[PDB]
Amino acid sequence: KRDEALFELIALEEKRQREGLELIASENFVSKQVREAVGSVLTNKYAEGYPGARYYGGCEVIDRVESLAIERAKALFGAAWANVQPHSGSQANMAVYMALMEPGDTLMGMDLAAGGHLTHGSRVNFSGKLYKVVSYGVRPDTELIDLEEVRRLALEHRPKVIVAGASAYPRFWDFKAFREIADEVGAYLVVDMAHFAGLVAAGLHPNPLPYAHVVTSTTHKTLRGPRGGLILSNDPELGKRIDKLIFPGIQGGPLEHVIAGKAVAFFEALQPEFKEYSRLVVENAKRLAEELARRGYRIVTGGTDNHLFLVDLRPKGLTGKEAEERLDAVGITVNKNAIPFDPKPPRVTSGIRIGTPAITTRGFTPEEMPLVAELIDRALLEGPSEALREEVRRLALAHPMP
Amino acid sequence: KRDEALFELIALEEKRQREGLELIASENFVSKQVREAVGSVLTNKYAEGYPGARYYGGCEVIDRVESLAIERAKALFGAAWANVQPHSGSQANMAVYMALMEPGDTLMGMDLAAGGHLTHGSRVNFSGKLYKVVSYGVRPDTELIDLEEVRRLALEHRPKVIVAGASAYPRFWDFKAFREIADEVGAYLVVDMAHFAGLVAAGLHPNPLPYAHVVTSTTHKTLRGPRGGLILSNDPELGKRIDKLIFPGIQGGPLEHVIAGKAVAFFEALQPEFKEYSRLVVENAKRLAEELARRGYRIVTGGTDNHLFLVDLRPKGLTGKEAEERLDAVGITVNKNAIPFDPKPPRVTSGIRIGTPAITTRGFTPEEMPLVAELIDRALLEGPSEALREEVRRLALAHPMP
Repeated sequence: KRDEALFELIALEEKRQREGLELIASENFVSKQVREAVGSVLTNKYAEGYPGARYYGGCEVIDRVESLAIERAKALFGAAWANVQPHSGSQANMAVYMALMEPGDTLMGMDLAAGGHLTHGSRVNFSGKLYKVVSYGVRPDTELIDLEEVRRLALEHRPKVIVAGASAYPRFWDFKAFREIADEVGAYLVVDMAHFAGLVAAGLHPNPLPYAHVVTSTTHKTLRGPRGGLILSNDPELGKRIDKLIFPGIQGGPLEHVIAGKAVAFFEALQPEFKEYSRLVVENAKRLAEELARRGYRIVTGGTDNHLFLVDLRPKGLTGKEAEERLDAVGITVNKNAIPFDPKPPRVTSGIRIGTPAITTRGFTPEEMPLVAELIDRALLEGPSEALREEVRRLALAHPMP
Repeated sequence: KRDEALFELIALEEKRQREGLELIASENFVSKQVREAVGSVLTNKYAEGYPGARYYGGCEVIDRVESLAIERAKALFGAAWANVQPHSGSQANMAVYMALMEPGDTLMGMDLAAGGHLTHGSRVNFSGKLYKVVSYGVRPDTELIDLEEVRRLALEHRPKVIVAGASAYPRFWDFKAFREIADEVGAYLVVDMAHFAGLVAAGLHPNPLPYAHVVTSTTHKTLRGPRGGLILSNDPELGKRIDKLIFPGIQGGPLEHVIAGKAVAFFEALQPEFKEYSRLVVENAKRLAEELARRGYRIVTGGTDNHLFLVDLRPKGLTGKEAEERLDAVGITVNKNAIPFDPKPPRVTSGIRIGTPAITTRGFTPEEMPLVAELIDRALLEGPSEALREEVRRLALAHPMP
């Protein structure tokens, strides 16, 4: 019997995605072929271990699939080693941490409020429970990272691992300087590029590979691949260590169907069209931030060098939570986001984060940004209304989905 | 541009799957509809949090999907709470351990050599790295667990958590006795039913729900669902604590397309036809074990109560490694497995584990087991040959895949 109830819900989700403007910076739309690989029969095989060295037999074909994913990732980012088995960006980070540190060791990451990710030291996350955390933020004036403050904290606290990368920082990172700092205290530099991995692949963001000891990322988000994790490094000896922490350390059987999707995504990212897409992502972001600033909205750091930006809603008397609900009401999805030195708690926040990867995949162009800016503005000042919901629907329906 | 190279491999794996006999106990073949859900657009949504309390907007449909998987899991297993977000059986176990213990605490699990799983205390796994481990096994004379030995160890070591369940144990578990031992020393009882979850759902195996504090499982294996984890309990208060460990504790965004596939798998398991399939799984295992015994092999414990059984190859002078290779050469996949107090090292062993869930899904019935038993015996005694490989291929092809 077909589970009609379940598939009807899936059909409702396809409609919502099609009829709305997804502006959540960590979302994107995967291609049909990525979905074909993920929904393949590769899910029927337990391939514990690594190519050429599996626990069980019958993996001759799976080994070639995983290997291709491995080699493509290396070629894409210019790495000497890769591990494509992490179930998620969180499991990727978990494995690296456990391979380089012992519980109790000091880990240094970006403050969640300043833009860091949950896995960079939050007390409610495994990162802050097992390790002693030290956090760096941004300057109160420019809202940019101050490398001398980072250096100071590093010399004072002497972390075993320093993490660069974030989920809500709109500017470029100086990986060379971060490595220098790490070298001064004998720490490992781990760069979590999950957010900007796609921009690095396209050459539109500084590559961390030559400076970091280890690099982690998701395969989804700007890279536009299936939901999952990835780990890279220019040091294969360190790589062997980390392979052990993924398996048998923290995971069991890998999701080979997903890994086949990663191979496909790396294949797509290697095509000239991917660079053109990424360029538009950035152009769309800058232009959208600009159109919103022209309307009286304050953009954190004043702009962006990447795919996302943060809007400070304090001047407009709106909490991030309220903005998110009003926009969601008309088919515009974002997520409330704490801003640097946010007076309000994390459950409320004072701002919202916006990203363009998703709508750029749907063919939105910089010339359309003024229209998107208008709808967002109206939704925040005038609140939700049927006519506004319709205007959003028509705009979205005019752009196809992959 | 289609990734031809990758898709050519997928087609080769499908062929491999069609033309062989899969006897690895942890394997199965998912339905087309399970794959359709896993390959859906639900992968595009970021949905950190739980239904009604998410960290992003636009989750209204996703919440219905996840609630549906949760409610069907509760109805299927007779539970008060469920968490459907674990990426795998391993992350399900990790979340529970971290919710109940602090690093340094003592965990009691089944010795790997006796049938336990890597996550039940292995030194190379997070379980044996974060916690102190005490293991229990089987008796050399009964080849079964000794509840008196378990109790003695529990009183002597006072573990904070005792895990029941294993990956290669062919007999029923006395969950009541385990809970008594756990209460006597003040420990939590965790039952990992990953291997036999399908049988529990079909009511052919004692249900651990009323006796354990928490139950973990995989959604694949006997349950025949997509690869992923699951957590259940009769205690909602304990559940709430565990929900926090899954997120923001150890995971980030959930794989909602996989959760949809889980909901589908639960729907399939709630149908009477699933009880018939499971009944056949057990009859096939019992019958196959008898046919092999009749041909000169000894069955550990003398038989089986579930979907798997261990073959003692000593009567024929073979090691599990040799048997593994000879069988793999004619298209029959099994895995070596140590027998109780094996006279051979762990990388060699004197036995193999065999499971029928996969071939049963392919339509094999008890009357055909004698034939399967003959092919296995010929392969082990005559060794690989083209004529035998062809006979396996044809038999396999005569039994379609879902």
